[PDB]
Amino acid sequence: YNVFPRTLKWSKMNLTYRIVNYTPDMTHSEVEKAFKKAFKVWSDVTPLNFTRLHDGIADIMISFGIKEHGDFYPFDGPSGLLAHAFPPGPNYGGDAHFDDDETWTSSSKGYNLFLVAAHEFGHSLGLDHSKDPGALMFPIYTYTFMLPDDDVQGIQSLYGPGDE
Ligand SMILES: O=C(NO)C1(CS(=O)(=O)c2ccc(Oc3ccc(Cl)cc3)cc2)CCOCC1
Ligand SMILES: [Ca+2]
Ligand SMILES: [Zn+2]
Ligand SMILES: [Zn+2]
Repeated sequence: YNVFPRTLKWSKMNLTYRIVNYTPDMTHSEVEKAFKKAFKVWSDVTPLNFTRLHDGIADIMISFGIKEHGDFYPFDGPSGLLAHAFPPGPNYGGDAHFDDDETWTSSSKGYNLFLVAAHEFGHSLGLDHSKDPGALMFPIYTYTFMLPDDDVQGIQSLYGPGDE
């Protein structure tokens, strides 16, 4: 027999992600690089491994949309909500949605995709918001990068340190 896990977390170390569509604001490669770096933030401190899928069903489906986009959490246009992600689980579990009414960038202008993605992926992996103002999982955007200790402690509580 098996009882459900004590916390929402993936039961495997190898996860896949798929970039369903792209934002008008950046090139495909910029977006792909931002997401790759965002995942590396977490794989670097755990035994987690991320492989990108070009199509099909991935553990973490990533998309850009506006207003009502297929869930109970519609976006709100410019500003306000920037993005949201679902904790580990079936179907939409792990999925991360970014508001395409925001101006996404690979620099300090608008909202840096790498930073917001890194925070959202924390959610996709099982982390909720932290109270520590210096944590990546703090619910308010700040532009900067080294994963704060609070986040390291949180993700390792779920998956372990991996090598080192
Ligand atoms: O946190 C969020 N999504 O994860 C919500 C806030 S949000 O959309 O403004 C948002 C999303 C991502 C953010 O990313 C960062 C958080 C901390 C830092 Cl250093 C950098 C980036 C910061 C703020 C949206 C959904 O409801 C809960 C709050
Ligand atoms: Ca918005
Ligand atoms: Zn959504
Ligand atoms: Zn958040």
